Amino acid sequence: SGFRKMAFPSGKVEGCMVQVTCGTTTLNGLWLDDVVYCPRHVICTSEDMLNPNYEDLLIRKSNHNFLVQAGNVQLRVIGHSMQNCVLKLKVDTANPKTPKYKFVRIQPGQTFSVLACYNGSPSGVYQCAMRPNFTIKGSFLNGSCGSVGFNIDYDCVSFCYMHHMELPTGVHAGTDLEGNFYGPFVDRQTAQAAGTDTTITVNVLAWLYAAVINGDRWFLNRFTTTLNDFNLVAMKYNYEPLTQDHVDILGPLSAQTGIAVLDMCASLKELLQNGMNGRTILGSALLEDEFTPFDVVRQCSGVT
Amino acid sequence: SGFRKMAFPSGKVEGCMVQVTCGTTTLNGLWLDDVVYCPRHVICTSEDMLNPNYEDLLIRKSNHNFLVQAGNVQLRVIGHSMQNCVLKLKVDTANPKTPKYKFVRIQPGQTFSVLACYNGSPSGVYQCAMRPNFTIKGSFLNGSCGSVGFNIDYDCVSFCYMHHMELPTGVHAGTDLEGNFYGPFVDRQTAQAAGTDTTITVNVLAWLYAAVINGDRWFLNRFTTTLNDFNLVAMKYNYEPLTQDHVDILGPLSAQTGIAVLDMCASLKELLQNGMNGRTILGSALLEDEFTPFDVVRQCSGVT
Ligand SMILES: *CC(=O)N1CCO[C@@H](c2ccc(F)cc2)C1
Ligand SMILES: *CC(=O)N1CCO[C@@H](c2ccc(F)cc2)C1
Repeated sequence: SGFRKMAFPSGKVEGCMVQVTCGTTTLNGLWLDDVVYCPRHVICTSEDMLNPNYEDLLIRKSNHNFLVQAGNVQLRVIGHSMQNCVLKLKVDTANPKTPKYKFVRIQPGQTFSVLACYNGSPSGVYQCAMRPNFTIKGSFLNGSCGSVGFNIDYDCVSFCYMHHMELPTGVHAGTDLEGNFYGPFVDRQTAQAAGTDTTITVNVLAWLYAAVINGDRWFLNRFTTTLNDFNLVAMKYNYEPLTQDHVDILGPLSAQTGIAVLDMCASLKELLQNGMNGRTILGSALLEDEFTPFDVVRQCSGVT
Repeated sequence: SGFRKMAFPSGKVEGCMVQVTCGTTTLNGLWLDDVVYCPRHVICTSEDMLNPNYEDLLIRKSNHNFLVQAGNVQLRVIGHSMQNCVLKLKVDTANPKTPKYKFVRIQPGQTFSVLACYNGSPSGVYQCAMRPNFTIKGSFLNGSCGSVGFNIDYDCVSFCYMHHMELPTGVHAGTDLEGNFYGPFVDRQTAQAAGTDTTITVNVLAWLYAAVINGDRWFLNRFTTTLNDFNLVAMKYNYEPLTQDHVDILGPLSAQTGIAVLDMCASLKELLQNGMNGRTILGSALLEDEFTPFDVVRQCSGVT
């Protein structure tokens, strides 16, 4: 028992982290097979960052301008291309610790682990969600760019995120591993504002299930509701709308607890309308939305 | 910027996790050099757990009754001893992935990362504190016993915890890696109650510093206080007393923010007396106490 904000074990991703240096700029890359993936702004002076033309800036760069270091050994770059906002550096050595992997583009509400790195060395691991405004609320200092987000399915690392940017509000933006930004963000030192940071309703419901499963039951009410009635209250509280797809996904938690999804919805509705009254659920004073239904099931069943 | 509950990268500890089976009981062990460390109750039937005499139960066990599996390869046990509540199984093979390590017994308030494992396989990593009642609030199902807590100083894993027990309240108890329980707990299926779970005051202060550093400043008040005046309010709120040793340790955060420690104490005092009024600090509605001053400095400076 107990329920913790839990990241994947990071070992498989630690074995992929390299330092990439172009001129004076150093950040992290992800070495998978004979390719190193890094943010393309590695080629930029922070003067360049104000209005970079990456294609033009790239003409000035050769294979040998990209310095790739894995531990304290340099990799030979024999190839470089730009894919969207990432650089793929072909190296002459396949990463011997390459895990089985996929590149996946996740949806808002999806959670993943970040291995925060500096000079290609891991400093820490935490669990995140893609916000409904396609930002993440990370922990990232200068040099953290190239750090990646991932899920693990048994032995397969699904890489879903690469860190690129801190917005003026101190929330984070980045790309999938094909270099396409989540949201409308661009790799340019220009004021860019996030949209409404809504609560991930399906993730709150999952976590209310995790709470019941772990003995925290004080908030279970005697009410039910409908998706439409629930959604009127959701909209009012900047909660994301709940779909039959969200209800479907919560079914297994519904089964294990004997609490119908719409009953748990009615409990959430009262928690929105009444607040916590100084109480806590799983040692939180606010409703947590960075556990997916899959996360709750995984942690509640001990998947490895 | 941003501030996350952050675990150490787990890779160095993943490379140490084995499955230990004695009779029908399977849990996790920690393989360091040619020794596997596991909870001694691995020898117990849950019938044995009601009033075990471990010395007597151990007489009945030989080297070959302890089945140690690392990945899908069996290690040969050539030796076994009991040290307090752990078994040390001598194996004929040094763990080739043994990191540099220390065994350390941590103080209440000290944080560490848990790699939660099942059948010697890692399922997840989270950050904990030793509570002032020498419990931890973990996430641990059946088979999680032998999972370890650790800190990393650059390349040196300090192992501080091994999971042994869930108390009837669903909080956790375990040993240092010399097999001595944190607190008054024993490895027996007998009702054992935790003492008062106090807030780790020095850790709250650290986290208020982390908040200011990351732009959350609304709670900074115009007051200061004294350790004695602060401690009268602390005692009243089941906060641990604050010592000049806690103040000393906060000095670097004091320096970086220009907020005297006793001024931050007075801000905390008002937050206790006034509550949050529905506001949040670093996306929490309650005062976080599982970041040490060292943790805040580490994450705020990007140590690897
Ligand atoms: C994340 C990171 O390491 N850095 C340092 C180099 O680039 C910085 C940057 C990114 C985007 C941008 F628009 C300006 C600066 C962030
Ligand atoms: C933690 C774990 O895996 N287990 C399974 C086997 O032993 C269980 C146990 C420990 C202590 C106790 F007093 C009773 C049962 C916990």
